[PDB]
Amino acid sequence: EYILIDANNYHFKSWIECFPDCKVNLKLLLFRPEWFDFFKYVESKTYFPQLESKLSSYLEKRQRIVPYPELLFNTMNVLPPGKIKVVILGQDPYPGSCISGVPYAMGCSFSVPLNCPVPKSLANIYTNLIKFNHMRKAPKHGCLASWILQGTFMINSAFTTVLNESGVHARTWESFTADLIDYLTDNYDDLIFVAWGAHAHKLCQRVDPKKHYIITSSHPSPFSVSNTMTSMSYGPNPKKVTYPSFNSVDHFGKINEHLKSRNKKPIFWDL
Amino acid sequence: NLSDIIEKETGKQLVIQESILMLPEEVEEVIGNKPESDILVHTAYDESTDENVMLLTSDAPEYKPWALVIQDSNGENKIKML
Repeated sequence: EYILIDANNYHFKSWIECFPDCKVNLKLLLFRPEWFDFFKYVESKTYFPQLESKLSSYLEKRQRIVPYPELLFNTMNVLPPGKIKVVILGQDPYPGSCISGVPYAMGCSFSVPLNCPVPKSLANIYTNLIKFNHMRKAPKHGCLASWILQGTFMINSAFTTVLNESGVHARTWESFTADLIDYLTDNYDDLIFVAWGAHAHKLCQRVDPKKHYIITSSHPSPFSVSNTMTSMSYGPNPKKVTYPSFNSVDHFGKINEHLKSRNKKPIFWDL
Repeated sequence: NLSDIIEKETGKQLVIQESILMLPEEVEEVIGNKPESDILVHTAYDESTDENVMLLTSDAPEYKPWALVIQDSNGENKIKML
């Protein structure tokens, strides 16, 4: 309904259509109740009114923000933080769109609605799935709802960008995303975090390696699918460590075997 | 302006599918020359020549261009500095 999206049947309220006044709320956008305890939490914080204020100021300006609100906090609105298994982080949402005007951005990472082009990060992901026997034919689409439902928490480390402009709302959503990740690693237990690229790695330093399992490699962008990534370690005593390349890791074949080794209903990836 | 640099430089009329902000040391291993900032790598695709085009700019809001990488099917990539 909100994740099985078809761009040919894409009829969602705009920001101004969902916020007729420039003042922006976030209580509205969050549906699934299993989040309020975190959400109410971040309202006690101080960056939160300034955050809605920045967003409003963007609509005052008047930006073409994507993703559209009724898909912002999407993965949250369909994954309760309890029936979650894997946390995959995207850096910055898809900035492009289509001649139809539909944004690639469906409020979650690496996923695009149906009948929409498949970017090459996602395609290199499919290449991997095929390489490690997790899929036979790479699908014609990039709707990753069947992954989200099964418990794959795919989000962008910056929930909004302005259409056609890339990496614009970092220092706005940092304070939100950091608290989200801290909430996850602290309150909940035996999650699996996946670090694709340097930025998601930086975000996975905030995680408790005593509790959770962390897969780490380079990013699925064509610039890096074949390149190692040299960064730091996870633990308290860091060493200079080189993590493998996206095409040299069984990213999805480690998730399932860990979840089984913790007696958890695995994740059927193929489509 | 990003869609226009690539046309001026290559004649290819293309749009940015995605982008990632990578770090100087992380670029230096692929380009050979180290940038003086973070590098947004903007990605586009050409199905006419079946090849990945990717522009290396400074981080927002400046977007100052730094390089252009064009990578074929087999994965070797021509590098033009800017």
